[PDB]
Amino acid sequence: PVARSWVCRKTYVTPRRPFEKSRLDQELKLIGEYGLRNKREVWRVKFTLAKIRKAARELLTLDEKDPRRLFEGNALLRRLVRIGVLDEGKMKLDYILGLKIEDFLERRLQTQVFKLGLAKSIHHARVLIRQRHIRVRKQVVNIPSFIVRLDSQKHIDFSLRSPYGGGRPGRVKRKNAKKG
Amino acid sequence: GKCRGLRTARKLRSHRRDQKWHDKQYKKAHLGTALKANPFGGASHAKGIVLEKVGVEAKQPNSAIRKCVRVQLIKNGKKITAFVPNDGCLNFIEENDEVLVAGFGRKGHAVGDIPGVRFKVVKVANVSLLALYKGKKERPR
Amino acid sequence: DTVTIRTRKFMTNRLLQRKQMVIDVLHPGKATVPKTEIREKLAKMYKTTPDVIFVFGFRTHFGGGKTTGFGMIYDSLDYAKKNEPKHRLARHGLYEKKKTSRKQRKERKNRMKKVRGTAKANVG
Amino acid sequence: ARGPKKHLKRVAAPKHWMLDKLTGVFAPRPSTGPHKLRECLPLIIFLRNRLKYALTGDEVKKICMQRFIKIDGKVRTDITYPAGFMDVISIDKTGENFRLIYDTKGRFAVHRITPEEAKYKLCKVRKIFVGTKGIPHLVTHDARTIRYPDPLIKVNDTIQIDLETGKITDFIKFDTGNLCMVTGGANLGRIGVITNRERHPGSFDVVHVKDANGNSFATRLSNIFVIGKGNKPWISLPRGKGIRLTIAEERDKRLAAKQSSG
Amino acid sequence: KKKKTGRAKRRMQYNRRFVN
Amino acid sequence: VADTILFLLDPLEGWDSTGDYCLSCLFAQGLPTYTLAVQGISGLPLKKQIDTRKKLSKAVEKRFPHDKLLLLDTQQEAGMLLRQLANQKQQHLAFRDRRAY
RNA sequence: CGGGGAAUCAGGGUUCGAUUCCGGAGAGGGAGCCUGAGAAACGGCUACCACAUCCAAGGAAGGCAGCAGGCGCGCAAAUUACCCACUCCCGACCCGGGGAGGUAGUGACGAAAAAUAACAAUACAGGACUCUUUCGAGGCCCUGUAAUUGGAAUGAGUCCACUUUAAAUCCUUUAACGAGGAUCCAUUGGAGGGCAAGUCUGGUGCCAAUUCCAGCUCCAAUAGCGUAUAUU
Repeated sequence: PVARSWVCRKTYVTPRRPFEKSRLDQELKLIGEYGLRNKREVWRVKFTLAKIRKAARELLTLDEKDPRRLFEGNALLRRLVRIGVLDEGKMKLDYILGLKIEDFLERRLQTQVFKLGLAKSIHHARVLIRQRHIRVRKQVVNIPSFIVRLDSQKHIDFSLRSPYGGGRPGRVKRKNAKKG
Repeated sequence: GKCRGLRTARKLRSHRRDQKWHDKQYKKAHLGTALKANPFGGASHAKGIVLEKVGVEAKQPNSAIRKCVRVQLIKNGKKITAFVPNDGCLNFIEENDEVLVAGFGRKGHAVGDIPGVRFKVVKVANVSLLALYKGKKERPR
Repeated sequence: DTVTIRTRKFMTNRLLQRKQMVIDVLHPGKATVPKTEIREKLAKMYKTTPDVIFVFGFRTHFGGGKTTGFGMIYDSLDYAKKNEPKHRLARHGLYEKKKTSRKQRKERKNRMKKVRGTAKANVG
Repeated sequence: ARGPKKHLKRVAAPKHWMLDKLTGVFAPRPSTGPHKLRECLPLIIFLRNRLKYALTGDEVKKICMQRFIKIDGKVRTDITYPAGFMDVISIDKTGENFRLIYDTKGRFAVHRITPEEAKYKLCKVRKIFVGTKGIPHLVTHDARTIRYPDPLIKVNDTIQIDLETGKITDFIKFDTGNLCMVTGGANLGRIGVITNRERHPGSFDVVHVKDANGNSFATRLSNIFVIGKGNKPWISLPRGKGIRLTIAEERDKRLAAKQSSG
Repeated sequence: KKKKTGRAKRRMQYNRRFVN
Repeated sequence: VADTILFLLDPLEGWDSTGDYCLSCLFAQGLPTYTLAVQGISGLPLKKQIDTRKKLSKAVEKRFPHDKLLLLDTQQEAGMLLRQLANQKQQHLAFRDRRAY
């Protein structure tokens, strides 16, 4: 008897076969293109996509006017549209089976900081977010994997206390300007 | 042919029960005599006291002389013969040292190279042989 | 100056003779505001004296913009002395506790039960 | 065990209390009283979790033993006193009155009532017996015994009783076509008119009830509380009128409410 | 000198593997 | 001829170079049962003490891997140390066990 | 001990459930009672059996499968810490008590998040595009590699103050110091017989092949990675 919860889940699955060249090359491609730390982040996003595809196939086995199929398919499609992975006009459970890992990778905060020109590269974007230079609508975010919603796409701003933002300079600039 | 009758569940169950008893993994895991005769007592590791040091000859197509320790286990008094990774690691082992021993690695099976040894030395005097062989830690006496 | 105080979930509790609310504190470039300052600002906002205001449980959010805590304003000091917990009342300097450990009280209690009579009062 | 229990673990508490997992290992454990353990809302959960005058159980005790809370017109200072269906809670200091009646989801709604509605309550008659010297007694669902009832009042009927005195003032028969509310089972909280009662001797009767929207649902006879005569309830109802919306129309109503405001 | 670690080691391995 | 060896430590470092030399000779000769006691934890400011002990544990773990660091500051801790000394599994040295000394 | 349940999962199944919820059982082994609404109660009593404490030798006391802690056993498991502030419980009771419970300590069981560098100029190496049949020219771009330069950005740490809290710690928030070999230095394993990865080097012995030892190079995952045993 403790007032503690023990509920937790693993957020990835390891691949079944360890050393396959095509899978290794595809994972390395996605790591390099999206500036990721290791293979586990690719496996995490792959796990999320596999769970969503399993939910879509399960709802596709149901008949069209099943209330659970309509309710849960509508909720799943609404979530996928809300994080920008699917288009608003493609709200249909068949198109979920055509989704790719690259859309979920593009909706990360690292990729959006790169694509909105706040960073000169994807690795610059990662080190920018990690060092409290980025805010999303009011809130400083450190997490590169922060998945951005379409309502927060236009509010990625740039940290009103950051030296490149609000203006108060960093440690190096005060130390170097103090010499002379 | 097998029976497919809709009222034949009891016969199917009885036959599957006997024919599971004919399965060697099932018999080991359920009869129990494999765990009573196992020197480890069904555990993963065992501590022992080194009785002697011997030399076991290797297989015929790859002739060599491997060096082993004769060790009596603490919890049941059974004698086993344990493998040392090289002759350099054997200089850390003396008679009457408490030694922690694991299995060789092929799940109860002996070596494809050294005939009739199934155990490897993991620790001596509460320090690992890897730490002694790499100079990371020293052992007392 | 730049620190601002808002009160969100206001309630007038006639049963415990107080007003209770959630306090939002904006300090855009500072550290977390000390509780005596928040008590003074609430004293000006609610047109009362600051010895009947008790604030607690302040968490500053990530990034340092906003801090949320809880506050309550009592009608008098007597109702604050009735209804407030002893620790929050001692945070204002209004209550003092025994400086005795649990081991001391427990071993003294177990030593008094080997003696019967008013000689129990002679047990240290 | 060797005797009766005094503790209720928090995960083993009734789910409609809406307690969380991490506040403690214990739940408030209702006292013995006029209601069952599984079918009551204790006073500490009402004054702290629902109505939010108090933040701790110690503040609940400070509220209750200043003699402010009346349950059915009687001052109670037991913080775990079991209050249940149709019970009137009166706070004279803040001028508030409540009836503990169910939501459409089977949870005790915070239902505010008028101070003239707090003068009375409804009770379901659970047994009729004649005691010594030929004196008829009824026993209600909240452990009330009334001597000399109307000879027309039977078991499963509903008495409208006056909390000032405790005597029978009016009554409603169990009949096909009367309004009822479901107080147990899977249809807890729903309201409708009785359309068919089928009888199973030596077993449980099954009452069929039709909703005001035309939905039909059955319950046992134990789960039926007759509220109003024919079609008009004799007490105030919550915001939902016993109409259980499905999850689709509840999502639609939530989206329309979000669209209208915001 | 020292080898890079983390995201930089993977960036180096990617630049070696797919860029050229 | 010791039955047990009580090694003493300071909170900040583990041991001196003289302590390292002594420990090398003592390990190589043969150790009886031993216990590790630290002397100056309570002399430190409180806000570091727990962390200091953690650091000390790491400095010990490279030579004494699974050994509890007792504290020897008060008479109460002295009695606890004596109780740990009296009831403890004794290490047996074969050479002195086979001969009368 | 049984269930709720857990691992796997196309489906059927297979293995696990001592363990925080529910029900049962027991308090060293048996047995018998008292009191009470409720016990065949053991943080009650009375015997015997097995152990065992004190003694002036007559006598007296015992029950950690409670919280800590110790010995033993072993491959195998934490502090003789603080507090009733929270959750609740008991009592004549708003007030007292609770090793229930809460809070710190140990804790790479396991699960989540997530640093160990980024950019600009310059120099070489490529790839596009304009002008040339081409060689070639591009103050034309793009992308890499740096025993090359350059200040910008930061945490890890050190350490005021708040906040936190029963009191504290931690986290969060903030002053100050805090980065070039940013030495503020990432490991664990495997490869020259098949999945990922070797036409390598030097010692030491046997009759160029061939035992043992130490390296280099490459590959994998990464704050983690090997091993044994069981199981799927």
